Amino acid sequence: SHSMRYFSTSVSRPGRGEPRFIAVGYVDDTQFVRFDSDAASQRMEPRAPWIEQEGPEYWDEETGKVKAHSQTDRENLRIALRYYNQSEAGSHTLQMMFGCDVGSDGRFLRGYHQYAYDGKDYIALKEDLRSWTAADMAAQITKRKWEAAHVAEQQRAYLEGTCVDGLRRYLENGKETLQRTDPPKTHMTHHPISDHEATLRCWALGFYPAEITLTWQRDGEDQTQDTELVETRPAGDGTFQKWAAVVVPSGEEQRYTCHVQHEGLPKPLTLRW
Amino acid sequence: IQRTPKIQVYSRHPAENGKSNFLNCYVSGFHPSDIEVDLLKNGERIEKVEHSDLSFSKDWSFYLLYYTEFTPTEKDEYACRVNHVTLSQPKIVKWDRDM
Amino acid sequence: RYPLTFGW
Amino acid sequence: GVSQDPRHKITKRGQNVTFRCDPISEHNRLYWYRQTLGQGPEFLTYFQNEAQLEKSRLLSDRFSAERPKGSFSTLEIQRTEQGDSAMYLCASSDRDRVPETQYFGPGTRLLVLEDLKNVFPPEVAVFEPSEAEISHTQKATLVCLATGFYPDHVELSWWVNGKEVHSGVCTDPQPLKEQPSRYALSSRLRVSATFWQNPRNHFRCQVQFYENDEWTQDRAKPVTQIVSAEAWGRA
Amino acid sequence: QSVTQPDIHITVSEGASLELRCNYSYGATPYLFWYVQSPGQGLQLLLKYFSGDTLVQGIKGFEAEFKRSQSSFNLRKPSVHWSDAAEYFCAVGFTGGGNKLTFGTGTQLKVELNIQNPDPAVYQLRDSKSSDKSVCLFTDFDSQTNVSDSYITDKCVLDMRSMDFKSNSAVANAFNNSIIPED
Repeated sequence: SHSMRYFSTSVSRPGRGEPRFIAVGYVDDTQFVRFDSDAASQRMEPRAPWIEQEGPEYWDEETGKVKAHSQTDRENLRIALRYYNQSEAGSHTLQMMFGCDVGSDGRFLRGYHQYAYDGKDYIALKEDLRSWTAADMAAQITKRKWEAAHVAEQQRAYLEGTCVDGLRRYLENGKETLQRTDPPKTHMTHHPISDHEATLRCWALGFYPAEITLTWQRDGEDQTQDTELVETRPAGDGTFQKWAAVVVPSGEEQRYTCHVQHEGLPKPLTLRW
Repeated sequence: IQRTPKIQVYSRHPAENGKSNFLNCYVSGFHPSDIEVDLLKNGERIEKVEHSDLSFSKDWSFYLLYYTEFTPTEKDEYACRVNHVTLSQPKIVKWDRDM
Repeated sequence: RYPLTFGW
Repeated sequence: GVSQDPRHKITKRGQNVTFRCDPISEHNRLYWYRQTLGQGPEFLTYFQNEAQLEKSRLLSDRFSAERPKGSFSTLEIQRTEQGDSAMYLCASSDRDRVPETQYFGPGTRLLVLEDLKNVFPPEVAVFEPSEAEISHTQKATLVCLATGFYPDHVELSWWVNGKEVHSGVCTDPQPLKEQPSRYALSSRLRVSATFWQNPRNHFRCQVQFYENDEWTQDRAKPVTQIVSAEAWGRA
Repeated sequence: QSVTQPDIHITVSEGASLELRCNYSYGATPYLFWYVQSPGQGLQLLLKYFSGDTLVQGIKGFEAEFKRSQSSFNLRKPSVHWSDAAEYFCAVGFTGGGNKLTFGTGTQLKVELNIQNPDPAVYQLRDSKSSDKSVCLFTDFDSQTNVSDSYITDKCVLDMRSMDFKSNSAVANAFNNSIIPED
């Protein structure tokens, strides 16, 4: 299963020019396009090697649509101020995300569409892709406008159509990179903090995709007390990192085991010191 | 609402003295978007610094990655400095070599 | 491909 | 509902031309199209109320389009060549209607020539019906002629008693060449015999033909003009 | 892309059923349009569908049906009028590749009249006081009549809406080049 996402962000700046607009395009775990409103190019810029195969006609259409998005979301902010009766000299953030998920067959699986204003949900498309969910009364005014127009089936036509149709093209063009999984590299360290207490930190590096499960077990029993786990973090080269640490008494390190589960590993590895 | 940024400092590859590597400062789960991140070498800012494009997670919390090219040594100190509205004062997170 | 977008 | 200006423009090769479009109120999008003679329109560029979003990469930088105040759009083409002679269309939409209907204007038809050595205004005359038709059909058929005009940029109409009438009016859909080289066009108006046998009624044939241009010939300047011929009732 | 109009030219008699087809590229759920264009002025919107409802009624009695299984959006009219002679374009909007319209190849339509009571004749109209030419009018002739020295014009139809009477016309021993019946 693979997915594609599109994220947009509009940040208002009173007196500092037009609001900053940043839009990015994401495959399941790989960014491939970008657009910055303050950049000199003012064009949809590629951020992946395989996406450069697209012809100039592709970039002309993509640039025109995203630039239309910035103007639409700039006009959107002024409407949001009067809808909520806010100060015209204040700064706010407008967010948006929607994409499509495909299956092993390349079949349509799920569709999403959500807007957000100042970190809270504003309007969202339901799972049926033909009805809306207004979070507050202000969004119901927009919902009424988006119900007078048949916006539901246009996004549904895109989500089941152009989104999926273009996603298979993106995967096929760069199957050498996106469709393959890099297995994690696993090792363990040792860090004593006193004469009878030590910290065992299980390391997993260079995996793709980023979804991975690390479980520290003691004598076959999972442990959460005295365990520190950090969120998955990107390496910048297309891989991700994650470690889990546990403080153990000295002389009992051989009892503890580390288990790492990942898609790239056919069998979940077991690591013991 | 406002969200406290999460700061992690790490290296792309395992640290080996004398060999080039990349230092990453991952700021995630923060709100609002406007934030200031600098990479420091022995308390001095690094000029050649690049960052990823702005994005956000499911909970609408933004996340960014700042990276630069460097060569670690035994005694040189590298740290990430982040200034955010939710932080009353700028916060510095030191890089642990084998964090 | 980038989708269409509508105002409020 | 979209209004354009001008409808017809004639210019020499290698000069500057400029067209203006006035779309419908409260519509925030504007599309530009180029339609060649007897062919589908070609996309040129389109705006959303502030700036140029997409341009047909085929059309070069010398094609300048702008919508400064978000109300009217301007199209400027420099270094004109005979390959640019086509009808240029202006369309506007709402961006908030999901079908996204684009409404087009009357358009602007452009003619690019190597030199202004062919301009000629027409001559207009009206011919009264014969009694043989009236005695046999009880109807009167009038004929108007447009002789010696160039190019075929005309807009002919009939007027009865100062009011335009369309019933019983026929006109050639396209002009013809007298030397297949001025053009020729014909039109007809048919009314009942009682309307013609009354001397009070008035008939007029209007032929609208399409200031800063230079005229170097020793004759009247063939500017946009109305050449009219009139006829009255007869007993 | 690749909008196709198979019918590139159709000439029918007045009062007959009319269908003009329009196909898209098998995979899009796009905006659909049909525009008419007289030789003089620009385009007039007839119908549009994206909507939801398969079969759509438009202006001038024109209606269109959308068949996703066939990817066709065909213009229809139960009885065509004599004034419908114009070029008909179907426009599509591929929502994924921008909201610009992709026009079709264009269909040129002509309608000739189903004349009921023919009565061809040639008359010489009175010359004007500002002209030196004599004019001849070939009118009330059958639709299938073909009109062939260093001028003879093509035929056009006039409709007197008051009397519901329609007849043809021609503008010019004048019509010797053309074939005319003995009557």
